[PDB]
Amino acid sequence: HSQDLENLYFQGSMNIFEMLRIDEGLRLKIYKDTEGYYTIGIGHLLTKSPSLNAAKSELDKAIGRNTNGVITKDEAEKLFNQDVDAAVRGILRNAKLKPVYDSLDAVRRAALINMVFQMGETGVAGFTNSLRMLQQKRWDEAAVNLAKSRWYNQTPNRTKRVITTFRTGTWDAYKNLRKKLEQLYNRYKDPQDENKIGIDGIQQFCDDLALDPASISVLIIAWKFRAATQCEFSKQEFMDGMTELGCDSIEKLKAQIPKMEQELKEPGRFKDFYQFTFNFAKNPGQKGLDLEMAIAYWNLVLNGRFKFLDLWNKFLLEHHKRSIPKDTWNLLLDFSTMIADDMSNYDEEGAWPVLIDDFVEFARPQIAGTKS
Ligand SMILES: CCN1C(=O)[C@@H](NC(=O)c2cccc(C(F)(F)F)c2)[C@@H](c2ccc(F)cc2)c2c(CN)nn(-c3ccccc3)c21
Repeated sequence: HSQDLENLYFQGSMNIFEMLRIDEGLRLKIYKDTEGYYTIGIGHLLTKSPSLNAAKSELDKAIGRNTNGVITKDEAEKLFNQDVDAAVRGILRNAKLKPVYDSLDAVRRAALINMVFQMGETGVAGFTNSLRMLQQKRWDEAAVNLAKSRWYNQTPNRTKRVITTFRTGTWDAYKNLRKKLEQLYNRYKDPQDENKIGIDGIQQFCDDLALDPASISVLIIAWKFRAATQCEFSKQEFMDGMTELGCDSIEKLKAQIPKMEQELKEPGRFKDFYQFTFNFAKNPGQKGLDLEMAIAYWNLVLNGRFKFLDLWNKFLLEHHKRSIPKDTWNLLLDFSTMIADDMSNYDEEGAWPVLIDDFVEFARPQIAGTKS
């Protein structure tokens, strides 16, 4: 087959795919990008359609099988290599980029392609002076001039690595990044399971970040790392998270925490965070969330946001053991958003969970007492 990766085995193991895996990140399941569009792999836009089935249909045509929205790393590289070919065709019909591209060695060509993926042909073509320095093999001067640009300020860690690639003509920046992340992961990994960071590693991680291990900030970090379950932190989660956050050090991650917290000021983002917490807290072997665990996480994430949280606690602590389903968890936030200060606007026909119907009835003695 034309796209077989065996046809690339004559190349080095380091390549443009592995470069953008480090600089942009790799997703093996369909997700929505910043614009809300279905994407997979390394930034491969599937469709602008709002239908996930439409996105899966396009993915099946491109991959050649019924993937149901999930692909392998090798499949993502085949998809990416097609995108690279198209990007190179565009570079070669661009009067401003073809001369420099033709002049560059293979490693520096990858660096230019990297730039084109990030900012497009028109963006890269604007670097007139730096492109001329590259075409004249004035590597150090090109590196200095590129560092003065807004590009550098937008994505400093990625831009530093691309500049180093232009400066040296080697993969050193990417070898060094990989080793930095591996050595940082090794500080936290479970000595009995190399594939995850265990309870002790998470504690050390929190200590290195100067965080109280019971603070909401830890859960916010888990959310940004898309962690699947509490008390575990997989190697893929750690690497994907550090990549997406643009951090190759604890110091850089520490500086990112306030930006994660600020993202929650948007109700849409807090909703995403709140709903994430359910799947994160639930035992993977269970379908629902144990009531005691639900209470613990509700108190963490809703304190100061849900005006009836204290009454909710009293209500639940008198109830029998139950498993909280995802729909009940999600609708509690909707209830908190709409409910009047005295619950006078509750709509009993609104198809709320029975748990919330019962709660409104239970809060009646308290509500009347405060009014008297
Ligand atoms: C802070 C709340 N919280 C978590 O966030 C849990 N995070 C995680 O497991 C977790 C998983 C993957 C990656 C990451 C990260 F590193 F990327 F962030 C974190 C968990 C915890 C365990 C160890 C800690 F060192 C601190 C916190 C935990 C436990 C374990 N019993 N209870 N608990 C809790 C729940 C409600 C109220 C009070 C405490 C929590």
